Amino acid sequence: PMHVIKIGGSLTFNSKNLLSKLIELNKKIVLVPGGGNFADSVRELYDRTDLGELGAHKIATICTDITGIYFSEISGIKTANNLFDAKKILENENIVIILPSKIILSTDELPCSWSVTSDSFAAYIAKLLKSKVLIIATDVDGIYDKYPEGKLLNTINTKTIKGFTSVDKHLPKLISEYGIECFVVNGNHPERIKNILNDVSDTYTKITL
Amino acid sequence: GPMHVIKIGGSLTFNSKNLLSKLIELNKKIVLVPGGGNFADSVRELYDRTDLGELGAHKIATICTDITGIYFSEISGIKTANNLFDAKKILENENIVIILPSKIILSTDELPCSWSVTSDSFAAYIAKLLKSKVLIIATDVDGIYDKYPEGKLLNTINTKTIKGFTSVDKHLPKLISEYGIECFVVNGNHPERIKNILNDVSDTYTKITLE
Repeated sequence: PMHVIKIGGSLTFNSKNLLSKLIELNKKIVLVPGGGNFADSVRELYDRTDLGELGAHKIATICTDITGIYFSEISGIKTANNLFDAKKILENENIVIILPSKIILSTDELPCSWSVTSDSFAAYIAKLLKSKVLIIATDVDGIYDKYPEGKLLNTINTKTIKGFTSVDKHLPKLISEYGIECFVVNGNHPERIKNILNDVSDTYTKITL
Repeated sequence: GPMHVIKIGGSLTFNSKNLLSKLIELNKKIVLVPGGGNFADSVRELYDRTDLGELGAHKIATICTDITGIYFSEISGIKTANNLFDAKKILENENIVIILPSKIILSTDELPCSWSVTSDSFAAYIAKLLKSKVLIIATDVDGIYDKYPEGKLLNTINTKTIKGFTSVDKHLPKLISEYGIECFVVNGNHPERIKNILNDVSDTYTKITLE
C-alpha cells in the first residue's frame, strides 16, 4: 500500500535527517514538497505587484517542484512529474518525490486561489493514487486548539476544523470525500513518522470523518 | 459559457480540414480531444510483434494522440494546450482549443492502462475534469450499429458495456454514468450534425445514457 507524506517549508533546513530516516523504512512512500524557502518570494510578488491570484498560484505550484528537486539532491531519492512514472519507480524502489506542478496544472480541478496549498496538493495526489494514508510533516506536534493558548488536539473531525484560521479549508473536503486517514506530525521527530507507518501510537493530530 | 468536449476519431484523419473549418464557425466553447489519427496501426504493430507490454503501448498510444492534436492545430490554426489550466485561458479569448492529452493522462494515471481504454475514455476523463456535461464522439459512420455488414443504427446505448459494432471503447458507458455526461456518437464527415447537437436540433446519431 502507498503512503503520501507532505514536507512543509518550515522543515526545509531540517529535511536531510527526515529524508534519511524515510529511506530506511520498508514502506511505499510518495513525498510531496511544499513551498520550501520560496513562499515569502511568491507572497512578495502578489503583495507588491499586479500579479494576481491565478498567477501567484501557477508560480507557487512550480515552487513545489523546486523544493522537490532540493529534496532529491540532498537525499538521492528519484523524482517523477507524473504518477505513471512514479508507480514504475515504486515497483523497484520504496520512495519517490513528486514534482506536483505538472499534475496540478494538468487537471486544474480544485479552485486555483490562495488557501489551496501543498497540503491540498498532497491530498489530491493521495486521491489520484487511491492512497488511504496522508501524513503532513510540519514544525510542531500537530494542530493546537482554536481558543488562545489552546492545547494539542490529538483528534479533530472534518466538521470541527471549519472556522480554523490555521487550516487549508479545501483539505477536509478531500480527506472526508476520499476516505483518507490524515496525520499532522512534527517532521523534526522522524521516529514519529516511522511509527505512523508501522501503525505504532505516537504524538500527532489525526483528522478523521 | 459552458464547455463541450468533441473527440475526433482516427477514421476522420483525412477529412479533418472540413470538420475543423466548420467547428471554428460555431459560437460555442469547444475542447477538441484527438485520437490516434493514422498512428494506431503502428502502435498495435509494435505490441503484437514484440515484447512491448500493455503499459508501454499505453504510454506510446497516449503520445500518439498529442501528435494527431498537433496535426489538427497545423491544418486549422486552432491553438493547443497540454494542461487544462492553459486550455481555460485560451477559451476566455477564443472559442476552441485542441488538448494534447498525454501530459494529463500520464500525470493522473487514474484510468486502467489497458487496450480497451482509448481517446474516447480520455475525452470523457477530460470532460469530467472540466465539469463539461456534453461529450461528442465524431466517427466515420452515423453512430453505433448492432453489427456488420448491413447492421441497424441504434438510438441509445443504455447498458454498462457496448454490445454492437463500433470503434467506441466498450466500457465508455461506465465513465459516462460515473461523470453524469451526455454522450453523442455522430458522423464527423457531416459537421452540420455537431452544430445541430450543440444547438439542441434533431439529427442523426446514437446517444449513450445509462437508463
